[PDB]
Amino acid sequence: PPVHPFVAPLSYLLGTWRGQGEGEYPTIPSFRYGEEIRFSHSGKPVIAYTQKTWKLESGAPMHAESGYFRPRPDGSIEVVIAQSTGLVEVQKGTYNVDEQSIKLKSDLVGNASKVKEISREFELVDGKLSYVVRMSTTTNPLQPHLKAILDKL
Amino acid sequence: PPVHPFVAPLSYLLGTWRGQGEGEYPTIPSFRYGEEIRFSHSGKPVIAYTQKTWKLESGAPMHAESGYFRPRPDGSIEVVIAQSTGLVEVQKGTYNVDEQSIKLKSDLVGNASKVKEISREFELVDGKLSYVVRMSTTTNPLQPHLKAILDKL
Repeated sequence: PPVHPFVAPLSYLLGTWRGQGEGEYPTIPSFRYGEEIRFSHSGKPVIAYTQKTWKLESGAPMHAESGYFRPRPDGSIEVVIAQSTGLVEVQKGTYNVDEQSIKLKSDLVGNASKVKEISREFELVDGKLSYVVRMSTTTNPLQPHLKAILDKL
Repeated sequence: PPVHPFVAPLSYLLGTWRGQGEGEYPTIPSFRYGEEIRFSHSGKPVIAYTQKTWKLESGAPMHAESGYFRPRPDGSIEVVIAQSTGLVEVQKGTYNVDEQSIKLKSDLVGNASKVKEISREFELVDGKLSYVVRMSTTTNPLQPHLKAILDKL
């Protein structure tokens, strides 16, 4: 169907993507991961999101997640995503067309053992999709947990 | 990869499925919908769920949702799903192998305008997958909203 005028300033996300990431947190040593992401649409004011990660050398599947991005023409946007590990998060924030970036803060991270908030910021950088995921836990303050840069396939 | 021993009693869900549904609630007149569902796996103690609906005669896309089912060998199970409309729900309950059924009650339905709880019960009936979705709103009590029966493709 045709791309909806609500999803148009984010038309740059629609495609398939594959890049590399790194994970770290006070409770767990730094590691590296492979990642794939897909943004697609079916003609509504929502975008589908799908993503999985895997061990680099071996290709061994690790996790996976999928959800929905809901940007509107005043600048605001909400993103819901449920995870393979058993979590769900509601994310709200902004998208900026001139910078091709998105900034999200959580309202909710449910069914999590000790996770409080999640930060998700994304940006297009020379045709590449980067993001950071910062997070708080019961006693560790919000800080970077994941970093990845993806290339459109 | 091989089917994980945690997901094995639900091996009957793995496949593609297409059936018909009906929607109804005090605030909206009864309607009928087309629906497709996919359960698949990548070798962990989680199952991926994907589903979309559409207008029957016309094929016009309507909604879509995706999440994860987490059944364990004591009988319990949790299901997280995020929706195209902007909701997320954490569902917990049981699976029974002899009846090929699953019964889920919500712990949480976030980012919803006036939805309180959701009931999701599924069962295999002569090779068909049926379900009901019952729901409460601020002032209407939990009652059936959706009913569908699907055939494996």
